[PDB]
Amino acid sequence: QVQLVETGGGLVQPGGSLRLSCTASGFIFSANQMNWVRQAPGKGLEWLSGISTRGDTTSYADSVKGRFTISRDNAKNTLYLQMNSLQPDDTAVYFCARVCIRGPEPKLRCDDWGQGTQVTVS
Amino acid sequence: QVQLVETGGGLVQPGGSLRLSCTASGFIFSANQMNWVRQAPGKGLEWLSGISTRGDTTSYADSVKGRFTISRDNAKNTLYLQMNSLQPDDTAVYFCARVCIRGPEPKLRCDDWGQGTQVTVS
Amino acid sequence: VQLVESGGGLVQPGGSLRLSCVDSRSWINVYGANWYRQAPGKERELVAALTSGGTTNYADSVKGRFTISRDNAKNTVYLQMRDLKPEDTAVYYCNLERYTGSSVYPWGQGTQVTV
Amino acid sequence: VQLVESGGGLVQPGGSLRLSCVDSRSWINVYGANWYRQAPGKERELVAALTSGGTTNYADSVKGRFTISRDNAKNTVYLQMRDLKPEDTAVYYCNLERYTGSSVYPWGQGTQVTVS
Amino acid sequence: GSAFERVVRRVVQELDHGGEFIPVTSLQSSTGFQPYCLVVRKPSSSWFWKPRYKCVNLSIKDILEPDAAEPDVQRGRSFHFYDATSMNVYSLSVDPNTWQTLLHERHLRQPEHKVLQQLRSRGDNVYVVTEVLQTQKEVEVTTVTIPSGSTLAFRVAQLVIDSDLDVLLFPDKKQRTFQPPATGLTDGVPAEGAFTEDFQGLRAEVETISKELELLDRELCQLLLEGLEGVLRDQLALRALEEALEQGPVEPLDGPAGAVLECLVLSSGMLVPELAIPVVYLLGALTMLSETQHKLLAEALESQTLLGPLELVGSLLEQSAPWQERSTMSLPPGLLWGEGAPAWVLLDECGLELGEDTPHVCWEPQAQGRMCALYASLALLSGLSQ
Amino acid sequence: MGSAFERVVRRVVQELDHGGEFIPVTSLQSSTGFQPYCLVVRKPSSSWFWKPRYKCVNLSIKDILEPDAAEPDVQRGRSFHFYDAMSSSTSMNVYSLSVDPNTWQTLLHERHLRQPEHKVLQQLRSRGDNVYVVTEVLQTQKEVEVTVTIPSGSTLAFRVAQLVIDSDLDVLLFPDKKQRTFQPPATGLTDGVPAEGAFTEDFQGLRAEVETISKELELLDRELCQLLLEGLEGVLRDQLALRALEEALEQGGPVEPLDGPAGAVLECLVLSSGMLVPELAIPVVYLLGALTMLSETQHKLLAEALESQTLLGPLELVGSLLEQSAPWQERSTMSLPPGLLSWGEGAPAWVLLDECGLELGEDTPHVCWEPQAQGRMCALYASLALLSGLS
Repeated sequence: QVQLVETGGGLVQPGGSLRLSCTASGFIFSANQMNWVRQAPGKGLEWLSGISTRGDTTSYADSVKGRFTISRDNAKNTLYLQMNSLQPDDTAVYFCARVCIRGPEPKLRCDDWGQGTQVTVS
Repeated sequence: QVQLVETGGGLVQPGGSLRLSCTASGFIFSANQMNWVRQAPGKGLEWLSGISTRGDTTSYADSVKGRFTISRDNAKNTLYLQMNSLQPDDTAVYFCARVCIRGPEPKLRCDDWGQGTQVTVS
Repeated sequence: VQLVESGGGLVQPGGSLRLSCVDSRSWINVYGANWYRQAPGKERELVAALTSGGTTNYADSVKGRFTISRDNAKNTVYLQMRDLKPEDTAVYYCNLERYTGSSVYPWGQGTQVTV
Repeated sequence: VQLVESGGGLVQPGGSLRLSCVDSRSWINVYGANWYRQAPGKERELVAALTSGGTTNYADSVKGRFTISRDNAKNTVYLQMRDLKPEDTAVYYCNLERYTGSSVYPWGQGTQVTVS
Repeated sequence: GSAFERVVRRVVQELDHGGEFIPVTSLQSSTGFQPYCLVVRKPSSSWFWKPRYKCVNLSIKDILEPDAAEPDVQRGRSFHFYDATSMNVYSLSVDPNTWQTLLHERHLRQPEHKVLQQLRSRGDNVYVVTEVLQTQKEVEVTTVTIPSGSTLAFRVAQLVIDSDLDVLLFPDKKQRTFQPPATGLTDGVPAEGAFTEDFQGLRAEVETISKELELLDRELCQLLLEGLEGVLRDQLALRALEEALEQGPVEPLDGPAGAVLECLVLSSGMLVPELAIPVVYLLGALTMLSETQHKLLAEALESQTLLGPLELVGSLLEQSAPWQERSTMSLPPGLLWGEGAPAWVLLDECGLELGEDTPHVCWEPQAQGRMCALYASLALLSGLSQ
Repeated sequence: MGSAFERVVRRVVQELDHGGEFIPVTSLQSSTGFQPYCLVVRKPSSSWFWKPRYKCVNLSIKDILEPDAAEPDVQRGRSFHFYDAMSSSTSMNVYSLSVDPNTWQTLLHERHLRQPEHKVLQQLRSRGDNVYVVTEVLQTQKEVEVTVTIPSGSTLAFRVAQLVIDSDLDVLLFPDKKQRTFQPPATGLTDGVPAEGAFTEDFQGLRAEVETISKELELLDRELCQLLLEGLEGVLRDQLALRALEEALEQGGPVEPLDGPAGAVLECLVLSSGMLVPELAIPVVYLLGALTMLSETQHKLLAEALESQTLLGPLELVGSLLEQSAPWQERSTMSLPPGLLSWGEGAPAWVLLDECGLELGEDTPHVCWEPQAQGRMCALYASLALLSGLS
């Protein structure tokens, strides 16, 4: 089965940093577009970042551009998200997602999701 | 996923002998009652033999009792059937199945089945 | 399957070996892995521990010579052995420990190193 | 993604070694396995072959000296090697061959075998 | 309400990296889940939810012949959880090596324990708790106190019972605890432990599409069938019609394919998704069938003899469910007729082996797709024929 | 022992494919074009009970690769003599042609996807296809068994590897079911294209399965419906009575004579002898299974909406969200239609969702779907629907 496992969430002071990891099993990791998505308290899903199969190209949302960095190690089948200058608006459950179609019209949809890691900034 | 692969079939001389193998993967082999079942033209499925998980008890249909010997090698996840004194009415496709229930009614249901191998007594 | 320990063998003092802990499933890549050793006549001894995240800790008797690492695609946790001495002669086993500290598998046959 | 080969090393003449060919999938049990070897700058040669039912074939240079076996529960095919002599240094690879004769995986990195 | 349940999910997400732990349903159920507890899983009743595990207030030591105290549990890491005055969670687990020594030093007691027959009769799968996540004493923000040692989550290993008892740490999905003897005869009642709803599920997917037929004015139902009769007797026209509905305005096909598409477009010739979707499904079902089946479908449609096969296919599919299993089906007496009969050929074309001098027809799992597609096609044509 | 064409295909595969990796050909015409390196597509499914078949687009993988060059070498396999059933017309020989897995390493290194990607590729992306390349074919040497003539070189069965394209081309020998050929950009921005599971009916199965049991519940005359509802009013406010009622309705005689409202329910399922009417017990056992999934607060609310005739709004509200969030192992953001709101933190429908595991806010109609809430939500709808069915 496809399994995405996030780790690295926790409590940090405002202006602090966190690094999230997402290890992938059940599929050819180097052949799949990967994403990070967060679920803030009381808020809908906010897609944050995406990365090509090889990592040569990435994309970020404005809310995290410059602050967060998405990377993958295809030799280790891992997805990372370095998060800098976290504020309480970055408090959320952070998910890694495989193959996301953020159709501007319909909604965000991804093929597989992790269990999530909670990030709390206070 | 459960895989049951049968080999050892072919065209045999009447009164001849054949040995069928059945390799099992995708489940704990040593923890499952195993069976051999055949499908003959114009006939319904016929259970021929059964063997307990460890192999300390075996059962045979009258139609094959004394002629056929069922055995299992749990260390190699393989089920076998020795066939001797083969007769023209033994021509059929032979299946190895996992956990077969025959108690309720003249009927037959088994949890998992192999693909089958052809046996012909020319 | 369970953990499969291989790579052990017989050498003379100062040599080097590399043992393999292989998991058919992926628990080895989601949990921690440890290498133990039951030395002839002596009790089973933990040699190296590797957390799910990759944090390493060793016992005093093996520092500077042994390195524990992980290859995900091979589902393998290795035991790089250097400067091997007959004090290192033993049969080497590995085990998996969950984040809660529970062990995942019972012991395999282990692999013997004899120096 | 492929097969994993281990077991190679450095031994003195007359030693013993048994390589491992491990498959992440069940193809190693339903199909046949073969061991090859390549010395640098020379042609790849077959040394030993094992079908799914257990039939072994070997190369004359190693006949009676090598044994190809399988452990179904370990999903591993072994090459026990004997009467170790030079000219056996080479890069040894294993592969899987379907009943139809097709190959299952691309080559792995191999395992290092050195004799002197 | 919802308080203890929110704490459980938080703990698991933080501590259950592998997804091996089972959350406790309610604070009521949280007690009694201890290492070596026996829990049962009775047969399910829905495609869409699974039954609860139930600690049966019996321990594995109680069914092992030397009646003695259980081996020690492994006291695991303590975890100090977050709020901003705290909750501490500790792990108690059974070492995997415990079972190896236990099941040799002790053996399943003969005669069996009373409870096992009860669980066997109900078709239960039986498991043993191998790890718990438990608390010390504290209150819930919610206000309500959780007693010390309350299990939040646990891991299980399956028991399998035969001439002996074994504990399976990683059984497969279909594994049964109570194994049949070598005979295969499980004495006493159905006590099935299985259930499919394959056919009833097939009836549902079909019905989604079928109700969309009556929305057609009866002439459109009429023109549609005649176009289908035409394409059913033309393989390449059928494929062209299939590929026309896999795409601007529409491809202007003539012939029976055009007759079918004419039923499904607007003045502008643009997409009419409400109409195409059901048709694409039917064309998908027909495409699964062979050329011989197509021409017979046209004949049955033109002859209005769709029911006789329709009823038989449904009978067999319902008998063979689950269709990945092999079984002996029975032809209902009175076609509810040997070689050359339309139904015979229709079922023969699916991969099944029919006999004129036998009522026996074995199910071929390879025929699962074609039979289901065949069942759907008959029904949908009948609906437009009313 | 072949007999007819597919029956011959069935046996050839049964004989030669030990691992079950081969795809049989269904018709002799369809076998056209299915050679090594033909590109085949499998279009999106419209049924969970059958998937459209692989079909050649009559294009080879070299046609989309830069440096135009002849196909690499093929490797010949073993030949097998079947001698057939229903150089000999009765005899057949089938052989294997396969692409060496190592050929892709050099080939995808010697050559590269035409970055002005092939016109046809742009078609398949819009059509939502997964694209595969044929890696092995089993073919005949000479024409055979001709009242039925099979031309030489006809493919009986084949294996494929899945293409994946992210500004490049890779060949996956063993992909997972979900693998997509056309990977989305780093931005996740796409257009109307078959995607998101080759279709799903997660919601469709539930409504009908409920309705069947609801239809099985039609066996009750409205009088027996009432007393059963009288019995149902009670156990929902008694957690332990509900458990005892469920246990009285398991496998193995005369029903357990339960005291209290659980008794009334049992009396609705027995004759004067106390023996169950299975066709009456069956649908009820299903509902108890749904109810057992729910929480006490859910049970308490279900009673009050029942007595208040307020089971209808919640049923609609739950239904839409299950409709919206399918597939339910995926995460998504749902939208509350205010035209079904009947709302407030203490609103009965609000509380039913919190007990499922969803967190609700007053300042937005959006609700994130939590896959772990699948079972209780489905059982909630099943309970609401069935309880509505009794009217």
